[PDB]
Amino acid sequence: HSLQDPYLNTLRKERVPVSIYLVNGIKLQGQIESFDQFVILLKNTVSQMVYKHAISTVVPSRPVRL
Amino acid sequence: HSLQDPYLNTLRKERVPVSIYLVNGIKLQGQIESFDQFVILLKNTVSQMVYKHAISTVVPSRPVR
Amino acid sequence: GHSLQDPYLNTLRKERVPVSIYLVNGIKLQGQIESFDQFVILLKNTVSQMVYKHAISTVVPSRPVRLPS
Amino acid sequence: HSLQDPYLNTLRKERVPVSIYLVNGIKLQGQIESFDQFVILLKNTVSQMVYKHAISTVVPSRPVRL
Amino acid sequence: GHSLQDPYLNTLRKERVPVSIYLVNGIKLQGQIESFDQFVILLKNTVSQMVYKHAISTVVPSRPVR
Amino acid sequence: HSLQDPYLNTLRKERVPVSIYLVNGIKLQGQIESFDQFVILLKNTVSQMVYKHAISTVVPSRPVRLP
Ligand SMILES: Nc1ccn([C@@H]2O[C@H](COP(=O)(O)OP(=O)(O)OP(=O)(O)O)[C@@H](O)[C@H]2O)c(=O)n1
Ligand SMILES: Nc1ccn([C@@H]2O[C@H](COP(=O)(O)OP(=O)(O)OP(=O)(O)O)[C@@H](O)[C@H]2O)c(=O)n1
Ligand SMILES: Nc1ccn([C@@H]2O[C@H](COP(=O)(O)OP(=O)(O)OP(=O)(O)O)[C@@H](O)[C@H]2O)c(=O)n1
Ligand SMILES: Nc1ccn([C@@H]2O[C@H](COP(=O)(O)OP(=O)(O)OP(=O)(O)O)[C@@H](O)[C@H]2O)c(=O)n1
Ligand SMILES: Nc1ccn([C@@H]2O[C@H](COP(=O)(O)OP(=O)(O)OP(=O)(O)O)[C@@H](O)[C@H]2O)c(=O)n1
Ligand SMILES: Nc1ccn([C@@H]2O[C@H](COP(=O)(O)OP(=O)(O)OP(=O)(O)O)[C@@H](O)[C@H]2O)c(=O)n1
Ligand SMILES: Nc1ccn([C@@H]2O[C@H](COP(=O)(O)OP(=O)(O)O)[C@@H](O)[C@H]2O)c(=O)n1
Ligand SMILES: Nc1ccn([C@@H]2O[C@H](COP(=O)(O)O)[C@@H](O)[C@H]2O)c(=O)n1
Ligand SMILES: Nc1ccn([C@@H]2O[C@H](COP(=O)(O)O)[C@@H](O)[C@H]2O)c(=O)n1
Ligand SMILES: Nc1ccn([C@@H]2O[C@H](COP(=O)(O)O)[C@@H](O)[C@H]2O)c(=O)n1
Ligand SMILES: Nc1ccn([C@@H]2O[C@H](COP(=O)(O)O)[C@@H](O)[C@H]2O)c(=O)n1
Ligand SMILES: [Cl-]
Ligand SMILES: [Cl-]
Ligand SMILES: [Mg+2]
Ligand SMILES: [Mg+2]
Ligand SMILES: [Mg+2]
Ligand SMILES: [Mg+2]
Ligand SMILES: [Mg+2]
Ligand SMILES: [Mg+2]
Ligand SMILES: [Mg+2]
Ligand SMILES: [Mg+2]
Ligand code: NA
Ligand code: NA
Ligand code: NA
Repeated sequence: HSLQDPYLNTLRKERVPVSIYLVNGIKLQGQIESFDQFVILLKNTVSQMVYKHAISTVVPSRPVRL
Repeated sequence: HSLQDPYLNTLRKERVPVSIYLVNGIKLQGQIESFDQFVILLKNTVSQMVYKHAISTVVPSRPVR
Repeated sequence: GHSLQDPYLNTLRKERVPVSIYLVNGIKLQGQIESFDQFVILLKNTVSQMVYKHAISTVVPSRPVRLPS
Repeated sequence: HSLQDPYLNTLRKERVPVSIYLVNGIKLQGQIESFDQFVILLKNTVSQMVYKHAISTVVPSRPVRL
Repeated sequence: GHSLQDPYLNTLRKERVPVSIYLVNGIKLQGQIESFDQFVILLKNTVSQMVYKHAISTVVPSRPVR
Repeated sequence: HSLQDPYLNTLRKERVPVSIYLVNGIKLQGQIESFDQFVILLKNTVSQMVYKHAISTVVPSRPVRLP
């Protein structure tokens, strides 16, 4: 988790808009509200729970630093 | 489970209708009756048992805390 | 595991409740649960078969059944 | 594996013709030559090692008893 | 693991048997197995490629092996 | 981890251009900036975090030294 956790935490704390892409090709958009080992809480209209096992890639709207 | 459990449990307790989206694009709907480490029981006619490994997202029909 | 899944499958097993088992690729199987363990479900009817749980999305009983408490 | 292991072992010992369906819908056919925790070695003109993670169902050509 | 997979892959590696590796999405990769660990297989050719076992359905040797 | 980690570390230190194929057939291109047990940070027009569980293959643009 030495990369994933600080990365997700940075996006969370700075409230960076992100896109989360799913394995079926669906694009979800919002901000990382929180996360644990297995899931990410993505906010916009409501805060939906996204299982990491379904995610292919997380792409921030702007570059960020760790 | 610091987040998954309390979130699912809040949805369960408040009886909030949800959409559960499967990794193949299928959409399920109902209320969460119960859950464990590996499954979610989704009610609305007969209950159905949904394997977490097949779920992409759980989306509440209204915001919760 | 787990605390909900096993008694639910065992209830379908013991009561011979006919079920639909949907696979991750959209295939629907139908029969009765004859047996199961941690990783597989043995499904019987027209033909008997072993189903890996990793390929299953949902199990839907033909009628309501008692849920685990 | 209380059920999986004796079931695969019986198909093996009794040379039962089986059909193996993969998660992508491909059907493989033959007989179980051997297996371990993660893979099945399938035979019949073409020997191949199949990863259990890609298998949806194993369907024998006649019922087995355990 | 394990008791079948490892000697099977190791035999293919030592004997430099050309193999076909089918991915879960139906793509076929070809080459010779250069190396492997618990999670990946390195498939040697022009450039080698690192293949994640979780993406593999079957390994199919070009010739019967033992 | 004996093969995977030094292989990615080589790609990373040497900044080798790579293609990353996802299990759904999508091809990503760039360079490996960093990685851990579960994710790879892929640098292109902007960095993106890719879960290893969604990756099928990693193919360098030129031959590299193997572990
Ligand atoms: N996490 C998600 C969200 C949506 N979708 C796909 O996108 C479609 C539509 O999603 P959405 O934009 O949320 O509109 P819906 O009102 O859910 O459309 P419908 O319920 O009629 O399917 C769904 O059927 C589903 O196939 C998906 O696969 N995964
Ligand atoms: N401590 C952990 C555990 C897992 N994960 C992420 O969550 C995914 C695993 O989620 P899970 O739902 O538990 O896995 P499965 O869907 O069962 O995948 P598999 O069958 O390959 O085990 C991993 O790929 C990893 O990306 C993580 O970030 N940190
Ligand atoms: N958990 C589920 C539910 C259904 N489906 C897919 O959605 C299709 C139709 O949904 P549904 O009406 O719930 O099932 P069926 O009774 O088979 O549909 P129909 O009677 O319209 O053929 C099914 O064929 C199945 O491929 C799925 O993949 N996973
Ligand atoms: N566990 C299963 C069972 C079936 N199917 C798909 O369902 C299709 C047709 O089902 P069925 O007729 O039962 O199997 P077939 O192989 O088509 O039998 P046959 O061609 O001899 O009629 C198969 O091609 C297979 O891809 C699947 O993907 N997973
Ligand atoms: N384990 C397997 C076996 C086959 N297939 C798919 O089935 C297709 C056709 O099967 P096959 O006749 O074996 O095609 P080839 O791979 O081209 O076989 P060959 O060139 O040796 O004739 C393959 O291309 C592949 O997409 C697959 O997805 N996974
Ligand atoms: N490990 C791989 C390699 C290929 N593909 C699929 O196969 C398609 C094309 O095959 P190929 O021609 O070999 O890939 P290209 O992207 O066109 O690269 P190149 O032609 O230079 O090999 C890709 O779009 C990709 O969807 C895949 O999913 N997994
Ligand atoms: N004790 C267990 C272990 C796994 N399982 C189920 O089996 C799935 C994992 O099976 P598997 O080991 O075949 O997974 P893959 O990594 O092969 O996809 C989990 O997602 C659970 O649904 C279970 O129900 N109880
Ligand atoms: N601690 C856990 C264990 C499993 N799970 C769910 O159950 C599934 C178990 O699959 P594995 O056996 O491969 O771990 C995961 O894919 C995940 O959806 C979870 O969400 N939290
Ligand atoms: N202890 C175990 C773990 C996995 N398995 C099998 O191996 C596959 C699981 O692969 P995962 O390694 O990715 O855990 C499944 O087909 C499962 O039935 C097993 O048969 N015994
Ligand atoms: N010890 C291990 C662990 C995993 N594996 C293979 O790797 C798969 C899981 O890899 P992932 O961690 O990438 O999901 C298993 O299903 C199995 O095919 C193995 O062959 N030996
Ligand atoms: N030791 C480890 C642990 C995880 N992994 C990667 O992280 C992913 C974790 O998902 P799973 O737990 O579902 O296997 C694996 O699919 C694999 O690609 C790895 O490559 N080596
Ligand atoms: Cl019910
Ligand atoms: Cl191909
Ligand atoms: Mg599950
Ligand atoms: Mg699993
Ligand atoms: Mg897991
Ligand atoms: Mg696994
Ligand atoms: Mg796996
Ligand atoms: Mg694994
Ligand atoms: Mg690593
Ligand atoms: Mg995986
Ligand atoms: Na598992
Ligand atoms: Na009942
Ligand atoms: Na798929």
